[PDB]
Amino acid sequence: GIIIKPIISEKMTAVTEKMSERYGFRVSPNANKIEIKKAVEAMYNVKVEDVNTMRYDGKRKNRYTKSGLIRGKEASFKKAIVTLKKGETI
Amino acid sequence: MKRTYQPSNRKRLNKHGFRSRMATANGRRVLAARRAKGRAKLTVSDEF
Amino acid sequence: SKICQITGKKAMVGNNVSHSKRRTKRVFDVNLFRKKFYWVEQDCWVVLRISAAGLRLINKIGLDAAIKRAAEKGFLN
Amino acid sequence: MQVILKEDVVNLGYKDDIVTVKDGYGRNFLIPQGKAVIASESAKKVLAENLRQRA
RNA sequence: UACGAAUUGAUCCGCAGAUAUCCGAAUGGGGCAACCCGUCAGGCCCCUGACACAUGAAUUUUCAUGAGCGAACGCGGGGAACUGAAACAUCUCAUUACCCGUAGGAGAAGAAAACAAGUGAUUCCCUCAGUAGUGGCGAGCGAACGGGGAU
RNA sequence: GGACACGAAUCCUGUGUGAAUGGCGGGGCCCAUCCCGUAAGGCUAAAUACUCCCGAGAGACCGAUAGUGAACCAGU
RNA sequence: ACCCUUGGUCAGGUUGAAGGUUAGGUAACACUAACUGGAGGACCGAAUCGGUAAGCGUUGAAAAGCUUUCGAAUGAACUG
RNA sequence: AGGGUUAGUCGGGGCCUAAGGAUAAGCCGAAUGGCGAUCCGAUGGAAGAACCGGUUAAUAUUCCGGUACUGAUA
RNA sequence: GGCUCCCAA
RNA sequence: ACUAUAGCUUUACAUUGUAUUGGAUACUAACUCGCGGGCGAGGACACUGUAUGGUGGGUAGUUU
Ligand SMILES: [K+]
Ligand SMILES: [K+]
Ligand SMILES: [K+]
Ligand SMILES: [K+]
Ligand SMILES: [Mg+2]
Ligand SMILES: [Mg+2]
Ligand SMILES: [Mg+2]
Ligand SMILES: [Mg+2]
Ligand SMILES: [Mg+2]
Ligand SMILES: [Mg+2]
Ligand SMILES: [Mg+2]
Ligand SMILES: [Mg+2]
Ligand SMILES: [Mg+2]
Ligand SMILES: [Mg+2]
Ligand SMILES: [Mg+2]
Ligand SMILES: [Mg+2]
Ligand code: NA
Repeated sequence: GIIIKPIISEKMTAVTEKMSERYGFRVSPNANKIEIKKAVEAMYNVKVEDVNTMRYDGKRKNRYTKSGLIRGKEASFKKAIVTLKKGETI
Repeated sequence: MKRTYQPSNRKRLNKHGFRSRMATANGRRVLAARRAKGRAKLTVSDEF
Repeated sequence: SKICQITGKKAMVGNNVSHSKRRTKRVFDVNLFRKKFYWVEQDCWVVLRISAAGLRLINKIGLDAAIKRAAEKGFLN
Repeated sequence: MQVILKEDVVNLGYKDDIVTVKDGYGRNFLIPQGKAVIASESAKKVLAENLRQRA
């Protein structure tokens, strides 16, 4: 299960209202395009055309305790914009 | 005025990195001493 | 690791002592050299790094017996 | 150096006998060149036995 | 805070198991630690998951063993100087500090070619004793025999 | 040359030599008598040293500028 | 600081060496004339490297600077 | 606090070697170790291969539409 | 860029 | 200046042997070097270890 969660955002909504065969997933950072493609085919029973990926490092954050301050980090992830064949949706 | 510290990541890792420390016996001595003191950072390879 | 292969002799640590009894560290070195020997039993030639005392032992009891004794004593390797 | 003589040797006779020589003359010349062999106790016993079998 | 599990016995405690990513002696080859690149046998299907693929020593290519780390204590190889002697060189500090190698639950030592002027293997404690000695006979250093014990 | 309390009898050895088979060694230089022992092969428990760790306890020891650098976010 | 390997940079103007050609001159060289040519730890001067003199600053904008002036600027140059 | 970085063709790496570094066979050396020609090592060599137009609050030779090219594989 | 010239090659 | 000492250097022993009229000559087999993948040139010298005598502000510890 390399797919973590779908991307619900204004940019994804705009690109899906434009193209309607495009869907954005957030996946594990070490999964390459071929396995992302096979995984979405397994999880949704669709034929996939092309995959675009970009790596995000975690945001640095400031955890606040009673006394002072601690420096922490969010987890890294990989974005996967997925183009289905013309005719199918998710 | 040029100051003493002129950063270069390749030079930093070549001079003080984990593999360069592990290469010699005295570098392993330094690593053992830092582990015995209990340092959270062991080499310059730890920082990011 | 320059050690006589027959006797096991190695360099000793001692003192240079002057007339005013000043003492300075020094090394007594082994009279060591490489020599080629004819091994009769195997009919071969063997190069040994030996001392003059080892050469004396070889000339006393034969090269084959000296080699066997050194091997049993662990000097030869 | 105590040597059993194996072949004939000029200026030092006594073939098949016991002789004393300088260590270099015999470690560097005779034993390398086949004639003569160091007179260990075993070789002395064998030489004495060969002499008694000849006689 | 929610949402659930739990008398059909959760949670919790004791013992035994399963799984256990990557780096690191790191050992398939490299490398800027946590990464890059491979070969051979299979299985899937350009890409994947699961095998194997280091080196040295006993050993006869089957086999066990080793490497690295880590408190103090043990043994061994090298080995200072400041200081004291109211300077300083013999001497002292000291066979110390430190560096290096290597064990075990302890290690080392141990059964007289011994001490002595009768005792009877090692080890440790109390005495002998700051004595005998030693020493620019200065500063200093400093036993053993015998006796009493632990074993 | 070194270690032995010892700054040259005992023990060790870099260099060069080198026996004996009752003999040999020791008793503080060297000789003789006397006494003691039997080198150049090996193994061996106990009584002795120490605490990273585990368990059970204690103190005419400290009480937050004290006591560990660190009672807390500490080798931060 | 020095060295090793591998890269990069240097507006514009001036001067006019070796050499070449064509004339005269020689027995032949020599030797004069014009044009050409474009050398140099050469000249003037930006970038750049350096730091002469003065002024300012001296709990400074700065633990060594700023302004004006000044040296070098195809080299024993500067620089990654 | 939420969102944002999209590549067969851009850059890098995968390939190659320099200085230098680590090593093999060997050499040296109380120990720890020091040397020593294949490997590593860019600041150099080789790199196969386009574009005009649109388009976000924030990306674009990477997304969209047209025109292409280049390497493997059946 | 060929090309010319030069030596420090 | 005093005392040492790295280095250099002399001889003896070891490495290290054989013959001839001893200390010279000669020999080759220790030992060293070159070429090719044995041959040539040397040679008991040279080199190195132990001991010994010189030299030693190159270096060190000190005194004045
Ligand atoms: K695409
Ligand atoms: K990408
Ligand atoms: K023992
Ligand atoms: K600059
Ligand atoms: Mg912030
Ligand atoms: Mg490896
Ligand atoms: Mg004093
Ligand atoms: Mg405190
Ligand atoms: Mg100029
Ligand atoms: Mg300027
Ligand atoms: Mg100028
Ligand atoms: Mg390569
Ligand atoms: Mg490059
Ligand atoms: Mg922008
Ligand atoms: Mg001086
Ligand atoms: Mg002093
Ligand atoms: Na590996």
